[PDB]
Amino acid sequence: SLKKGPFVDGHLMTKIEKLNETDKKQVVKTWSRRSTIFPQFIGHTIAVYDGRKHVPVFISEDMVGHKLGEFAPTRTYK
Amino acid sequence: AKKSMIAKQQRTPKFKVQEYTRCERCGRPHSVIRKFKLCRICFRELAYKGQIPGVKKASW
Amino acid sequence: KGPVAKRDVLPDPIYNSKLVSRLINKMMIDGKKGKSQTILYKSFDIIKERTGNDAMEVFEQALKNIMPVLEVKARRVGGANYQVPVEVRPERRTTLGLRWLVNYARLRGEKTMEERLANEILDAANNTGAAVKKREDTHKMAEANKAFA
Amino acid sequence: IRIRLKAYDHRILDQSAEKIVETAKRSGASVSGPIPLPTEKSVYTILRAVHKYKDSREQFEMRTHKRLIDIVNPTPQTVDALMRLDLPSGVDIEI
Amino acid sequence: QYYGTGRRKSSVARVRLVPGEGRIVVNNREISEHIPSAALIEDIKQPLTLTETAGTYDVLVNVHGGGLSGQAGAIRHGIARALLEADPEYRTTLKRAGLLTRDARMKERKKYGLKGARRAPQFSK
Amino acid sequence: GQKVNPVGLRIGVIRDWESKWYAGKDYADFLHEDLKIREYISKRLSDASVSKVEIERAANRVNITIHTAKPGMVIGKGGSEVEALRKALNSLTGKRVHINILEIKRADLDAQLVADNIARQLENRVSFRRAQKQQIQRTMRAGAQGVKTMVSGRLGGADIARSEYYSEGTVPLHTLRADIDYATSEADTTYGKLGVKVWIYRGEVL
Amino acid sequence: RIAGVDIPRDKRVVISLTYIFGIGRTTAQQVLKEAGVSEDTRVRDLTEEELGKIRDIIDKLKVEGDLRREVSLNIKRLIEIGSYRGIRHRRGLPVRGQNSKNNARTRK
RNA sequence: GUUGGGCACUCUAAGGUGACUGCCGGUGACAAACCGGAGGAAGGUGGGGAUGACGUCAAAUCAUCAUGCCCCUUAUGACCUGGGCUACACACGUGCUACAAUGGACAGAACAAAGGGCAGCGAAACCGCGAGGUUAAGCCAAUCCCACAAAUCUGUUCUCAGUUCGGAUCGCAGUCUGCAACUCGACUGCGUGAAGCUGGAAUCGCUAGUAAUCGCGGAUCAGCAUGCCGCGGUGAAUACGUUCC
Repeated sequence: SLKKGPFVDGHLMTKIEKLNETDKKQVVKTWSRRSTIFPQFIGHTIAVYDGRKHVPVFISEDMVGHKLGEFAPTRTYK
Repeated sequence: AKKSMIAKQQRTPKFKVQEYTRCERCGRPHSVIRKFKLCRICFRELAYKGQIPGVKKASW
Repeated sequence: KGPVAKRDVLPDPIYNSKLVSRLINKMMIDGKKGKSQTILYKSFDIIKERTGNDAMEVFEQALKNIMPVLEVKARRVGGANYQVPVEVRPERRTTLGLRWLVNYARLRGEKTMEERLANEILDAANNTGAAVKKREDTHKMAEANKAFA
Repeated sequence: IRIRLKAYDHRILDQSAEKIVETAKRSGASVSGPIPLPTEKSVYTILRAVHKYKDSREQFEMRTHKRLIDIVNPTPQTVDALMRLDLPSGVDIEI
Repeated sequence: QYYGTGRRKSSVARVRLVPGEGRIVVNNREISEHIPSAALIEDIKQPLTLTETAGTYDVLVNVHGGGLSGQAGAIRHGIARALLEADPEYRTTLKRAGLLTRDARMKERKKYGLKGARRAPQFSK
Repeated sequence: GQKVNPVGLRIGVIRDWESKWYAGKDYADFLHEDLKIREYISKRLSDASVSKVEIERAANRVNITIHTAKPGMVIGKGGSEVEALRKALNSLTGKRVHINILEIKRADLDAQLVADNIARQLENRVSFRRAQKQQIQRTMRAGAQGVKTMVSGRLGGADIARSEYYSEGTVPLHTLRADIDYATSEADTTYGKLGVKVWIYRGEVL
Repeated sequence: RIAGVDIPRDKRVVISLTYIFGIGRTTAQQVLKEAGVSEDTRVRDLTEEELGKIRDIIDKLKVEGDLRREVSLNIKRLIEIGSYRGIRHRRGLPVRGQNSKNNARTRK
């Protein structure tokens, strides 16, 4: 991902822009972990699928340059 | 799972990168040679049975 | 089975000796005769410079000091672990001399193996030196175990 | 008119080489001879065993060798002779 | 122009001995311009030193293949062959020196299950 | 870990290719078309006892030669056999198919038909000594300098399966000018799967 | 000394400048071209002109405590926000995605 | 070598010839064979490969395949996304890189083999520090490309230190492939720079173009190689011997 742009899925972009056209709501259950965080996501609590559950994460100013799956480890260890 | 997996490979998937090479005679991936479109063990069998018009035993 | 033998190349463009090319094939690391030839000729040019002599005769004198008469082989009978002294046949005298030159030269430590080989030849000429410790000690091991022959 | 035969057997390609050589030589086309060109061969190494034994292999060999034929004088009698040469599937004429 | 081919270790040299004074010309370059490490220069000159050929032929060499010691072997083999074609006399001298052998020591083919055509990988029990 | 198959060992020395053409641009596709051909034709004529199929590829045309050891089961009444044989091949391949059927005189020297003849008798519940010895007498009278028939599997004996050699004459698998027919066949019986391996040293070429 | 930390007097300039936290070899060669010391001098042998140009060029560059404090800020940032890569920063398990049943022995 | 020209030469690939203890001498029974010699490119199965006897381990493979029997069946079968097979306190096989002056860095000069390329190989030019990028020649290939070989050799430089050794780890910035590189890709650029100064008991490989070392290639494959499979480059040391394992 170099100069083509950042990446997001179109469905998650659709859900977030429906959320952003009026105001925030409940969590978004989203299996996409592959997608970067645009600055327009900030404040939207979204539920990333780790493999077996939907973990809710609240997006801040810092949590932008990374992706969604950085905030859900998939492997439980001790 | 053999005829299902063979059928799934014989399809066109959603993406070209989901496409992988497969047997064409004895259903398995892992070591399908691109030239013969054949699995490794089936290549040894058919190349022993006088088919596959190029290959004989190698020595140099 | 039976014994098999090997060969070696006669000249060196300066210092025309068999055994100096035998030392060239020795101390060769990783298949580089070029580096060992460079080390050898720069070392013998130091031996020609630092002592105003031809380095052939100094090199043979160093060999003569190092070439061991008596190896001490092994012979374990029962629980005894005896070492038995062997009159060395002179091919192995030259090759043990070259191994001891090369090994104790690179074991010495100076600012090139040019200098280490030069100073090890200069020490083995006037017999007291580092490889000649091994010469003396092998003759001492043969002297102690002389009861078996 | 640069006919490059390439085959798997040397004897079949020799037979199909000198057949074109003679049929073009008889009608005056000044046949430069069968220039033997380097073979492209490929080696396919294969685990013999069904399941284990990476150390146990077998090597197979596919050689395709090619020879070049040139026809220099026009002599279209030779072209009509080449069009009716029926030589087998082993050799792959490509003019 | 006596001509001789020399082969050594996947290298082939073409040595033509022209009647001259002793210049050796390797691919329109001279000796140390193309072969350093003068042990190869004395080994490449040995057929010309055993029989007296010291300044009676210039040498022109067209070499291809191998490496620099392989090219040295190919040049000295071509020298001995063209220098037999010069005079048939001293073939006993060249043959006692080697020089009509073409050392057939090709690099061996790597075998499967081995690292390097003799090397076993490592044994553990 | 044992013997290389002698068929695959003598390919490109004396024994020819069965599949004879040259690769243009769809070598894999020609191969697997010919695998479909050989499957279809060996299934259909496993009644009519066809051993081997040699396929040509002749610039949109395929010449299939068939070694059967009987003509009039496979060329038959003339019309019906060539109809049902060339017509379905023209369909399931997609281009022209010509069929030339060479007949094997001495039906007992081709190891494919011999191994099938031993396999059928095991499926006909004939004892596994009678099959191999009867067939060895048939082959050694049909004229062969050596025959070896080896049958393995559950021979009608449950909890131990073993290999059985019968042979007569020289079968020299190490002489690389030998001209040996090797052939396997399988026999699915009520007790499991039997494996017949027959190979027939027929004579060498100087 | 130059960035509040020493450089060795008896080395050449290109490699005495390497010991400053923030300058390796290639930024040192980018400096000494701009300064014009021609890369072949000791730093025990310079002039106050020739070393003052080195000083204020390095003063323009992000070198001494800036680098450590900002890289600690980046590490603390992705430790505090969550961020599995910072979990690897914390625990002593490798960050860039590396197998851990074997070595991983820079980190524990 | 571009052109005209030539098949001499290399090379290529077909048919040959050729090495058989054949000839000499010696030994031994005169045999079989053995030791040396001459010739010869080749000397005693010339080097290698392929070839793996009857059988042994109820060895391995029901997961390449085919399978007898037993089990499941709106599920022990099938689709879809996400994860995992990359976990990590530990042990343990195989490997790679080093610990350094026969070295490191910087500049110049040369020498290879073998193999791959059609929706693929991709020149040259341009831009970018670089990974690479844009336009595009040629190539279904002894032509054109991959492909600028590397150790090497020759100058400059450091001077024996945890360093001008080593590159781990890591932050930042990039590039390419691909719906998508977060777990989980390779590579580049800047910076950080660790353990390590030749390894206890024990232990492995190799008898010659071999070991050691250096690069190149190809399968697999969009992309991923330190693995494997081949190729060349330089290129050794030793074998008294069968006392011991």
